[PDB]
Amino acid sequence: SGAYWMSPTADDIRAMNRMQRQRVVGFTVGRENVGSVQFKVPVDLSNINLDDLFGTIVILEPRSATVYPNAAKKPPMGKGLNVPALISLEHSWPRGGPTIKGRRLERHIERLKSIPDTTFESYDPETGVWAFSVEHFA
Repeated sequence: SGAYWMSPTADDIRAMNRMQRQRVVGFTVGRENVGSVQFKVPVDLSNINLDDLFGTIVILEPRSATVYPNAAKKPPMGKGLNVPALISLEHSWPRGGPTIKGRRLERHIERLKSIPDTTFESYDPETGVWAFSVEHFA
């Protein structure tokens, strides 16, 4: 477990004017002890309920980032939060855990690169964080 957060904060976004809230740049939803989703393009938050986002629209649990869990209420690609994003997930160690090193650790990284429907960004062997991009959440 861990606290969810967003950046810009919900209060920052509420203080934006009408043109600004339709194109929020750098929008990031994170959760302590899990990781983060950084949206890569400006997002229109004018019709999203910022008080019912965490755990409802964006769900972060260890090794699991989900955006729009209800298939009947998921906008098309390019609308809302269904847009390109950079996802960074803690706890992405080799199957044998944080102590795996050497040749197996090299192959682990190569297998992370091949995970379908992701574009590998990085793997940090010290922290166990795997980062990758997605084009959308469809």
